[PDB]
Amino acid sequence: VLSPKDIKYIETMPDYIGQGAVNQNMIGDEITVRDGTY
Amino acid sequence: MKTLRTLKISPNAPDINSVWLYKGTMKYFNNGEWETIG
Amino acid sequence: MKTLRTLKISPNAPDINSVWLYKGTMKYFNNGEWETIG
Amino acid sequence: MKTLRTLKISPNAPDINSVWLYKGTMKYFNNGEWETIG
Amino acid sequence: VDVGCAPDGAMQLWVMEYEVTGIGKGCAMCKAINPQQAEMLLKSNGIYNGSSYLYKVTRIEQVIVPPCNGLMAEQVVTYKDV
Amino acid sequence: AMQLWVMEYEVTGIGKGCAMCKAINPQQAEMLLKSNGIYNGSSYLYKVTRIEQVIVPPCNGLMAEQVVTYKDV
Amino acid sequence: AGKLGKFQMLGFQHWAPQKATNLMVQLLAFYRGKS
Repeated sequence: VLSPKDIKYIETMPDYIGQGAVNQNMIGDEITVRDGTY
Repeated sequence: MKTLRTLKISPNAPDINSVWLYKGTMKYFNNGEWETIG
Repeated sequence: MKTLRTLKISPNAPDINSVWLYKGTMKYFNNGEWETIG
Repeated sequence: MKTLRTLKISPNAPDINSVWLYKGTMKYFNNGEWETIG
Repeated sequence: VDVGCAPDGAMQLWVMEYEVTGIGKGCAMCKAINPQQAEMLLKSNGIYNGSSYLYKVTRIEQVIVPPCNGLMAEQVVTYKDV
Repeated sequence: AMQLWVMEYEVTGIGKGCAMCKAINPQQAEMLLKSNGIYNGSSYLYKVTRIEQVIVPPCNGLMAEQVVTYKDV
Repeated sequence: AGKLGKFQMLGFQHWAPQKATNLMVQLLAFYRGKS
């Protein structure tokens, strides 16, 4: 059922050389980030 | 920079890419005119 | 001896196998030094 | 009309189809003799 | 290293090669805040700054100070190059 | 390892040159050029003609210039 | 024609977070020993 325009969406996925190392509202527009967690 | 391959002996102006050799002059095209060396 | 086949018009010096032409002076390369013709 | 193409340096007189250079004396074959330019 | 100069707060030292057209070639070392500023010092405080259009600058490269002694830069312009 | 020395010199018969060293005194800034330069096998050709120190508070200025022209060759 | 130095070699007497790679970087601004 996938059209060829949809496999190209599945083909343009992220593939990473690797490492080496619920929907909630906001009351406020302030975010603190810590080690890639928002 | 502007290479002139041949030298043409004639009473007539040969070409801008030649050296015009009359009797006792060596004329070549520079700044839009034949400049004599001597 | 050394046969030259070209003539060059430049403010710089050409290679040793060409005749230097600049604004009314003529030079050529013998014994390591650009010898003027005049 | 007659095109000289090569310049030949020599202390003595080379062929009539080329230009002679010696110490700064440009000599080429015109009117049956070696005509110096200057 | 933080002396209070323009390019990020430090001193930048430069090598310059060029070609004075109609004249010859040469070297120049300068302390200059920019590479554009380095070629502006050749056209203002060089030997040929009067007719400053002769300078055809072919290379502007930095000199980095090593942590110890050593020859940092060298640029010979030989007679056979000219 | 103290301070930076810009030297104008002249290789004898081959051409002029510009240099930049880091040494304690200009007897050591000339030593670093004759021992590590490209004329290391012909270090007697080095004729050092001007040495000046790199003083920082201008930081906008020429420190060497040496043009080899068509009439020095 | 001249050499602007790319590297300086010092002794050990004359002187952790994450790593981008796990093997060392053989720089091209460094001579290598020739067997």
